[PDB]
Amino acid sequence: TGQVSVEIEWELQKENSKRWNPEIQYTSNYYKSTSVDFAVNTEGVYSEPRPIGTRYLTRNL
Amino acid sequence: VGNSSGNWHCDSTWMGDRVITTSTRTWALPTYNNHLYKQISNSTSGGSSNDNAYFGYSTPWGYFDFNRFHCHFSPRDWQRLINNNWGFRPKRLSFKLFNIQVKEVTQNEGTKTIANNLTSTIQVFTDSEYQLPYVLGSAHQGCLPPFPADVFMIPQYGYLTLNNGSQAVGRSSFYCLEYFPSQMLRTGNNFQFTYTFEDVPFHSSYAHSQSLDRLMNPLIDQYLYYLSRTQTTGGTTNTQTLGFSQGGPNTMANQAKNWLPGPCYRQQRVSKTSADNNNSEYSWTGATKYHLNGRDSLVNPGPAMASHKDDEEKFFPQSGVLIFGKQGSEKTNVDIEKVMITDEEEIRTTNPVATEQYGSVSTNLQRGNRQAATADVNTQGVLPGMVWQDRDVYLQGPIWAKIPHTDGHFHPSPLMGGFGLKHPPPQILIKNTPVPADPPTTFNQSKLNSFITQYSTGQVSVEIEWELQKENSKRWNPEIQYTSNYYKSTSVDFAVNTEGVYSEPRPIGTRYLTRNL
Amino acid sequence: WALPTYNNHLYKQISNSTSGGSSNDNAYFGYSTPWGYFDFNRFHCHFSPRDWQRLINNNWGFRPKRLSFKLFNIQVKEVTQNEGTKTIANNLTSTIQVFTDSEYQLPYVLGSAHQGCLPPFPADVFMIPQYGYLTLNNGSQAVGRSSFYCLEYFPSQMLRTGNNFQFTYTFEDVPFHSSYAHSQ
Amino acid sequence: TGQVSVEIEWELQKENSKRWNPEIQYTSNYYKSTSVDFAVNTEGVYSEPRPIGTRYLTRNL
Repeated sequence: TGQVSVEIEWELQKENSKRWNPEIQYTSNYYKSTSVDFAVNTEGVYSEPRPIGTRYLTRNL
Repeated sequence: VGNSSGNWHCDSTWMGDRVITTSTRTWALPTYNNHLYKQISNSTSGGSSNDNAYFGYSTPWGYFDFNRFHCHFSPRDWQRLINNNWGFRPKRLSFKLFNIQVKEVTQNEGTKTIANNLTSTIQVFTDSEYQLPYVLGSAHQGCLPPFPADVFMIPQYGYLTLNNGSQAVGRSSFYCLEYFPSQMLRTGNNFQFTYTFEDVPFHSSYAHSQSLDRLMNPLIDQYLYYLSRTQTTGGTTNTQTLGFSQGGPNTMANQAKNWLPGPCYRQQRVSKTSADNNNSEYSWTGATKYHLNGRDSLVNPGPAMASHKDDEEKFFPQSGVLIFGKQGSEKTNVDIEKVMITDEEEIRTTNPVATEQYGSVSTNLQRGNRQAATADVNTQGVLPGMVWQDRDVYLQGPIWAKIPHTDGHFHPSPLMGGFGLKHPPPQILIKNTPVPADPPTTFNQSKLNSFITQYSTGQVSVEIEWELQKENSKRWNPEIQYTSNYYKSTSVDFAVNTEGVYSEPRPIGTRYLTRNL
Repeated sequence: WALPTYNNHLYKQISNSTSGGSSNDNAYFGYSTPWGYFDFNRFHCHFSPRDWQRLINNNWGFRPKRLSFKLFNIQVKEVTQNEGTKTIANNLTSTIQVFTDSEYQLPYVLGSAHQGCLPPFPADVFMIPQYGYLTLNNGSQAVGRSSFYCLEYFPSQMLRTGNNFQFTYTFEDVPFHSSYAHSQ
Repeated sequence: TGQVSVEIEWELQKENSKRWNPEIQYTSNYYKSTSVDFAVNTEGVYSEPRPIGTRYLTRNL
């Protein structure tokens, strides 16, 4: 056995949109939940609430 | 104030393999919604159609519309171009704007005096980052006057977003250019800027000297074989057999070729002769269309296609091509005589005909007890081995279009024809600056709604430097050309009747010169 | 923006006058001056919504350091109200004058969130709210120590049409307002 | 009358939190609404849907 790691250097095109109206975003809803999100239940098993997309920010066509 | 903001530079010149052009024209500027924004959906309506639902905003601003050709080339010159070169591509683009003036208007008792208010202003800008919804590529009327001496008003401006009937979604956006830097401008002060295109495939303005099925030699035969017999033919008896043969000059139809025709979309046919069409309203029902997000929309003009086959001058695709209207035409239900249709006989060379099947194929595998299956194909995608030519352009047509900034685009050649770009020329927008009326003597929380209604005007021009591949063909026989027929006509062509209205006789194509395939 | 005259270029005195009736709690004493001023002490006046958002979801704190100010394209209109028929033209030869108080000798008016801030929106237009201050008062009367100022006592870049005016200032050290919550 | 402007140059301390769980954010809800947010009704009057706070991102105490 043993441990390993991996490094990844990426590139990214930051947004330049001048849309005035506040776009949509990704967030954990603010209401109260018994079991947090992406947390680990009292047992230690780690689970995800929902799948996650990336097409969130709206850019002009 | 006492100095012109520049000279009227409007000419056409040819220095060789390049061509420069510019056209000066005089415009006008009206305010809108009294400098107020708006919201638009089934409101100032039509009633209920997920297909005719929209959502946008009318802004107090205006913009320029010159995405056509009859706006940069007088007819004759265009002609010059046609009969001598095979292809071209626009490289440079300049823009000048000057001689601004400001008028105000007091409508007292119907008596209105119009003088100038030399101290007012305006502001314009450009979008070199394309953050604003592109408006062109829609061929909206109000282009620079096809003519030079007339004058015009600048069409207001409005865009749209992702909508759901009469309601919008959360992701729907909303912009306001009042958020963009803009060279302010007062009378007497000028404004201009400049941009340059990027690499683009010269739109080939020529036809082909051969068709996809006649590219071989007539005096010889392929050294290959093909299936020519399924049964015996020697008397009065039928039995399973196999006769193979080569491809000869007399059986050219069967000879194995190497390439393949272009892509297609079947469409219903129609006639120019009223009585030969079925008697049923299928304009919207029997029409070719696609389905998207529930909203069913027509597919016009659709992909590149052929208008008709030989001698079918009576027909054309239901919604497969362009159409034009002689000057003086109105909005709806006008007849065929107030319009002009586009002939596409030039592509039968390589592309299929819209009102025609793409071809047939089989649906089963026969045996001595199973019959040979054969179906039809009216819908066709592309495969390795195809070649075609995009829709030809017309003088009274569009010039380029904005390629959607996406991850996937294929042979982005626009459908109306023209040129595409990942970074198209820009959009320039202007508006009259707001100037409030007499405000109250005390304070009032609310903003203002009372202003002096006014308008402004002036002249502008644009320079375009292009590229062109002159012909090298050694065809011996005299090709065809474009010319005004030599007989006598009461009203000249591209002239102006005794009234001054300027109209075009017919639409104009470019695929005139025939170059070898 | 736009600019209206006031009290026909005249000063005033104000206490339980153009009133309410009797309240040592609603007693005041001030002066309405023919002058006007600027009101932009808010945020929806410098940040469109979206952008503000951008700011929020990425940074913890911030502090404004630099501040510039430009002002131009002035025009002058006059008004003749004859028989209800009023022609509005311009009088390009008239003028105005503005100044600034870098010594803070004038009663500060902001910090009161008075309406009339720059339009939260950019395309609309607005009038500039008149200006008036107050002093130490005693009901409907003032005290001896009450003061009385007149800016007509201050230098002011005069200004005629076509001529521009601008100036500049820079903040000083301030604790970045922490825009975040706590995890415990 | 006339036009004016103002320039403001600020400073900002970008976040360094290594919270693993996805924090909360500010966004216009994704459902469908007749009148957009921070838009202008068919009349041109511009109005705001709700007031806006800044204490959104959670940093450790």
